[PDB]
Amino acid sequence: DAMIVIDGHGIIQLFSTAAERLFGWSELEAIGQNVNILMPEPDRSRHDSYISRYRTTSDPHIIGIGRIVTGKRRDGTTFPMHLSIGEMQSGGEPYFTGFVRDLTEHQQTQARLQEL
Ligand code: HEM
Repeated sequence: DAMIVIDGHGIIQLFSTAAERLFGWSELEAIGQNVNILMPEPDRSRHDSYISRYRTTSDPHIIGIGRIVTGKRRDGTTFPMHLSIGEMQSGGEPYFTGFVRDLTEHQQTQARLQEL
C-alpha cells in the first residue's frame, strides 16, 4: 500500500509510488519535506511535538497500534486513512515507517448506506 519512512525529526526519507498517487506529491517533492505536510491543523503544527513526546518519554502511544486519521492531499482535500507505524533504527538514528490504507471509499459507501 502507500508507505512513508521518516527520520526522527519527521522528515520524509522514502515516499513509495502509491503514496504519490494517494497524496498527490511526487517522490522528489515529498522527500525532504516534514510529514506534517500530510495532515491538517491542528495536527500539522503539533505533529513534531507528538514525535518529540515519544523520543523523550520512550512511551509508545501509537507505535504498532493501527489508527484511523485524516490525511490531506496536495489539492487541499482531506480523507480518512488507516495508518500503522513500525519503528526501526538504521545508522544509529531512529526511523519510522507508516503504512497507509485509503479509506475514502469505505467512508463514502458508509455515508451512502446511511443516506438511503
Ligand atoms: C498523515 C496523517 C497523520 C496524522 C493525522 C497523524 C497524527 C498523529 C497524532 C495525532 C499523533 C499523536 C497521537 C497520540 O499521541 O495519541 C501522532 C504521532 C506520531 N506520528 Fe503521526 N500522523 C500522521 C501521519 C504520520 C506518518 C505518515 C508517519 C510515518 C512515519 C507518522 C509517525 C508518527 C510518529 C512517529 C508519531 C509519534 C508516535 C507516538 O507518540 O507514539 N505519522 N501522529
